[PDB]
Amino acid sequence: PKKRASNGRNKKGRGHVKPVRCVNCSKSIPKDKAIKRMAIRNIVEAAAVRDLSEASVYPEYALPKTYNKLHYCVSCAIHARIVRVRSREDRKNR
Amino acid sequence: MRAKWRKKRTRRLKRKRRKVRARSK
Amino acid sequence: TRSSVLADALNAINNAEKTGKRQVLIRPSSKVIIKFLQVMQKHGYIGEFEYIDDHRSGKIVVQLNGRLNKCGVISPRFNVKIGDIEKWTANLLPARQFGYVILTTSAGIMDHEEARRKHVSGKILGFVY
Amino acid sequence: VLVQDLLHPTAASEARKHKLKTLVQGPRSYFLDVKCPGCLNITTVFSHAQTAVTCESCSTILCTPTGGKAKLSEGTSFRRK
Amino acid sequence: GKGKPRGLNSARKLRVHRRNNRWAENNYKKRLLGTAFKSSPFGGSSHAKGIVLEKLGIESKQPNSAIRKCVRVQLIKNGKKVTAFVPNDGCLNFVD
Amino acid sequence: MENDKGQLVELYVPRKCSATNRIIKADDHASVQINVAKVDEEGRAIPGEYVTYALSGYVRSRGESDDSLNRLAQNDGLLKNVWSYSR
Amino acid sequence: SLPATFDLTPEDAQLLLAANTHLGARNVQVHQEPYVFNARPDGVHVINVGKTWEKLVLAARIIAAIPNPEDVVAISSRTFGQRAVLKFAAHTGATPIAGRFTPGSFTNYITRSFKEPRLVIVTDPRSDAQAIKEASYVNIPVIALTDLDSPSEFVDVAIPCNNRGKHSIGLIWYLLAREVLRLRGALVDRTQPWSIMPDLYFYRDP
Amino acid sequence: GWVPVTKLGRLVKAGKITTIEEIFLHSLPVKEFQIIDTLLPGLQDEVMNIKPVQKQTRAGQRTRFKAVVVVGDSNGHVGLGIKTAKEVAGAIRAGIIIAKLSVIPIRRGYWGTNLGQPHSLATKTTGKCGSVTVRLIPAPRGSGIVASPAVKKLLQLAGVEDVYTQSNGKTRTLENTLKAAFVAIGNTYGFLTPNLWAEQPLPVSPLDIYSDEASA
Amino acid sequence: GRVRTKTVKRASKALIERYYPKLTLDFQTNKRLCDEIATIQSKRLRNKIAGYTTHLMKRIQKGPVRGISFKLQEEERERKDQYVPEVSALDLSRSNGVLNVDNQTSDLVKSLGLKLPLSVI
RNA sequence: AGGGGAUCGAAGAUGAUCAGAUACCGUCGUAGUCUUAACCAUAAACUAUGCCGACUAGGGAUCGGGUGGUGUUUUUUUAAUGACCCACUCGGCACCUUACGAGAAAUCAAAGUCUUUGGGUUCUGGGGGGAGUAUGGUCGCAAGGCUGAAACUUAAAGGAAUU
Repeated sequence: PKKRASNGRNKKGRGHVKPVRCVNCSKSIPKDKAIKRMAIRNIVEAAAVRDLSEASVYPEYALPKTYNKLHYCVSCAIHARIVRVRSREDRKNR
Repeated sequence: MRAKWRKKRTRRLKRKRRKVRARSK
Repeated sequence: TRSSVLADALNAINNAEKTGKRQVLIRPSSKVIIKFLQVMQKHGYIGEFEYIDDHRSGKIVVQLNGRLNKCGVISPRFNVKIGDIEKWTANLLPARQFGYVILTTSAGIMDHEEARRKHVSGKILGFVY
Repeated sequence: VLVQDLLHPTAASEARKHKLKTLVQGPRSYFLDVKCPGCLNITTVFSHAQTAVTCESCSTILCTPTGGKAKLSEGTSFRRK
Repeated sequence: GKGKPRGLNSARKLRVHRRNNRWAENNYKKRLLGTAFKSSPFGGSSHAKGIVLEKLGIESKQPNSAIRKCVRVQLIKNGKKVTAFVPNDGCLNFVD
Repeated sequence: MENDKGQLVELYVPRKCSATNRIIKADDHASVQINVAKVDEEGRAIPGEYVTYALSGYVRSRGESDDSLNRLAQNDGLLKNVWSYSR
Repeated sequence: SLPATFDLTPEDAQLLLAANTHLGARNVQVHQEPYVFNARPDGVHVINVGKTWEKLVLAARIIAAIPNPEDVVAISSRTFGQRAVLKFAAHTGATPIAGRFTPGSFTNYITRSFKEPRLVIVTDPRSDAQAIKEASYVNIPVIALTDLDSPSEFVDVAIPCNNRGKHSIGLIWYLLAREVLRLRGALVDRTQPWSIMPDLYFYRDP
Repeated sequence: GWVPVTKLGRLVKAGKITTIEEIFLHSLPVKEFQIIDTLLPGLQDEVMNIKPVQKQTRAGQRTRFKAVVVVGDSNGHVGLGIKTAKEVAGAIRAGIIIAKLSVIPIRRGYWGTNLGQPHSLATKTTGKCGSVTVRLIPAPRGSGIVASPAVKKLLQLAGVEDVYTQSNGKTRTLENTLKAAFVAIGNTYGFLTPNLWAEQPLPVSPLDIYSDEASA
Repeated sequence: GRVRTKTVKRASKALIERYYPKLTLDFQTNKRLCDEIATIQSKRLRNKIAGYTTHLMKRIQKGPVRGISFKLQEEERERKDQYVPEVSALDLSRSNGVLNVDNQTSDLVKSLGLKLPLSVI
């Protein structure tokens, strides 16, 4: 039976889009169908900035952050616990 | 069987029948 | 496209009655629609309809009382004889006491009972009850 | 509303609806009179001229074509006719 | 329009579409094609005499266990080999 | 309904809604009967005299029950300028 | 009609506009509420306080039409009208359901909270949808303190007023109690103002 | 002892309301099966069949019996009630109570001579419950109730002497076609036959005029 | 676990319902008083009933809690039901004797009740 | 049939894992993936919902055009224009809440206005297999496309939901 009004994901009025590739298992998926998560994490790990600051030339003020957009397939997103299943009532939630 | 594999099997079988057909007709 | 004018008018009237509305904007305009409204007024199934006149087809605004149940059209206009009136009234009416099959005939637009007394028959337009 | 007057609409309702959706079909445009500087030479100009009207006496643009209402020249005065 | 023509002058289209659509009926195809006169062993008859060629025994289908004690009889008119069934208990002794 | 001799057959001649004329069904457990007290001169209600308004279940469910009630109230004189026919 | 002494007096008009009762909601506005009067540049839609008064006195006559003054039931789930219902349930009869309203007081006939009312007065129909839903099943008229955006389903009598404010909710309850008490015959003349302060029906922050 | 809880129960016990017509006319809700039997003492019961319903659990089923019982006298009243119970007799007992609580009246009429007494239905009325539809066309005198034995019995307890019947769908589902037939005889008063067109004053509710004998 | 059973929970609330002062703020003094009040067939059961009661006796001192209903709860709120602000009850006050209104609100005033103080913003 | 041929990569060659693995995983790798000229007429080519027209519960956002508001911002503070705010309108991709109404249900602003059955029109289906197979035509270089059975066999398959 039908599960969602948007059958695959977010595609009403186009018919076809250019597909994208998963970053984990290299699975080919439609760009709309892919689940995208944006990474804003800093270039350094958690903490350890104070160690860097003492050994930092210039008055620090650098603190670079890496920015990356990651596309996950349905199988990989569920397996990596990024996307989890929900109840029917919770399915309609956005 | 899957629809694809069943159709491929009957298509190969049709090819074999037609190859046998070409020998007489 | 728009094929029949009375079919749209009666459908709008039926929809307005189902929505509890006492009015409906009839806008395919016609003379059959006007006559179909007059015969409805004769039995009191509607109130007053006044025809707005532009330089085009036109519009009709009829006030509806809560007495009409269903008015429809019989398309195509079948060539019903004088012996088939009873058959049509036995398939389009709930009971024999009330209900009027509105049919067009060579003497004008009227209902089934008047057709029997005048002993004339024509084409079947629809039914009102 | 189940009981409303579709036969005598208020002024606000008619002014809001499209020209094709009113009780009676009527235009929403108007005719304007524009005069060039100095010479009077009155001429009638449509609201949506679709062209560049010029008074035959003076070769001066009185309005510019526009998808909607025509934009009249700055050195012109308009009056409803 | 319910997917069907509804004009006062459109009767050939309904009549033709009826003709093709009634062919899907099993009874309509069975009667008009006349397969009972071609492939039916009885050839459109209620009874048919024959010659008892041999006595036969077949086993039952699933959920059951019996030997039905059938018989193989060749019809006279058609000359086809047809299996029959002796209904009642202790009735194969009568036939031979 | 009546038979030939004129005595009234059929039982519990049903009520009708005061906004859209429609028979209120026996099991139509959505129709209420609005009662309005009558004032007289001194500004005090007179017990026993009511202005009976009936609304069917369909009108109440639509949300037009409020619109209908003011129309009947204004028509009968209960209210003065809360309704406008030429909306 | 009425003896024409029930018209909106300037004293009552001053009180009603002092609590910002006329101040309605933004562009959100149901088509079933034609009481709106123009619109402020900010976006707040102004409610005609005049139409509220005729609807308020109409509700008072409906409440006064009840013979026994206990079938009247006032329900409120929002915390901004809990005290107003309690005072309304002690001055003009009626039973209070201030606070939680259990699902079944009107339908379940063996519960300890089972009552058989003839009129229900809710404060916020959106916040009291359960009370309205049950009142539909048992044929009871509903009177609600509704706004322009509030739903009007199963609501027979509407009281156009502001529900997003303690001041407006308390004032409407105070005015409703004043009108119904005069109609009953306990508040003598209709011209003398009531001897209790309108802030009594108000709800304190603690 | 009854000790009624509802206002209607107190009124009927005291003898104020003496006819079921007033409750039907005013659409007063009632959930007390004393009220129905007291006002309608000739009230009979007829059970069609008992069909067990099984729910699967960790160890074995939980077989319960479902019974359909019709309650209605043959002069204009009928009611239907379905209830499930562990014991078949208990389901029948509960079914009688529900069918008593769901008693509905009938608008009889004529195929037509305006001569005798209402035998058939006034108009054509149908009801749908799931996929089954039951059409009740008026029939001439002496035709009888031509229908399935189950719905014929239900219509015979409803007071109808003659009627025509049509059914569409999986009519073998007895519960669905009984409820669909029940809706059909429930919409007879819904139809607005032109005889009931004259305006009439709205009767005041009996509870309003008898509020003294209410509560306490 | 030390989760109390509903039997001792409901009875303890009922004890405080009608006996505010009897249950003292100490365990030992009112532990025997609970026995004198309620028919308890177990020494262990009345020990736990008094323990929860004493603990509830301590909590109510800090402030009101849920499900108290101790015949004295209304005493404060029936006394605390007459705030009735002396003068400034959000009427004819909080301003310089004039009500601050807007232009559209003024048109509402000029409808029927124009005789009022207005302050158009 | 030419040009092009870097990555990926039907076949194939090896590395493993495995009882077996010419499968999943790893490394190479031809045809192919790109383009020119000519064919192939297929898909879960799906919104599994044909096209045209009329009516029917509300709410917001958004795309394109238009209208009005001394509205805001912008250049020369202030004209225009442009970009925004508010209100309205027409056509859209759509969406949120309800269920008058429909449906077997899942669900649907149509899948509603169908036993109160009729706005106009086209195509397809009559239990599951055999079977989209066999043969006969027809198109194509081929692979394959269109039309398309019968004999025989079975009492079940199938759809939506509940525990």
